[PDB]
Amino acid sequence: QKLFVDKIREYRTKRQTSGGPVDAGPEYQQDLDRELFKLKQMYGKADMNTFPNFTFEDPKFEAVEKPQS
Amino acid sequence: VTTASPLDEATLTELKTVLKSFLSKGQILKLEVKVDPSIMGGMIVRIGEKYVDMSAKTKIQKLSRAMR
Repeated sequence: QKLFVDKIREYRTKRQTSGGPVDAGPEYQQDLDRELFKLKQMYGKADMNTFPNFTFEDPKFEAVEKPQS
Repeated sequence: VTTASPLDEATLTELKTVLKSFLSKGQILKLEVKVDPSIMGGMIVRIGEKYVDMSAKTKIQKLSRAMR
């Protein structure tokens, strides 16, 4: 369990990292940006803080001349 | 037994005695100590045909945390 305790210590040290998910990873920023761009492209254009408002109209059937008794 | 460079002779005779206790069937077993730098702080013991494993594979079992 002592090896497991050492693993727990390493996990705790990673937890206390002030930079959080930095890990000294130069490609972490690039990978995160690529993932975000892919997610945005898949979901399409959107706004982080906005509401959906729209209006529409429907024209009924136009009158057609028809004479009869 | 294949963990690393051999430890003190006291640990060697302790593991020999515990292996004898494992056998404990009116018989005497032979011993073959190996060295493996790849294997981490743990050791792997094959007492006959059993082959317990507490070695670098313990760090491999960390994939459970990696998985979920």
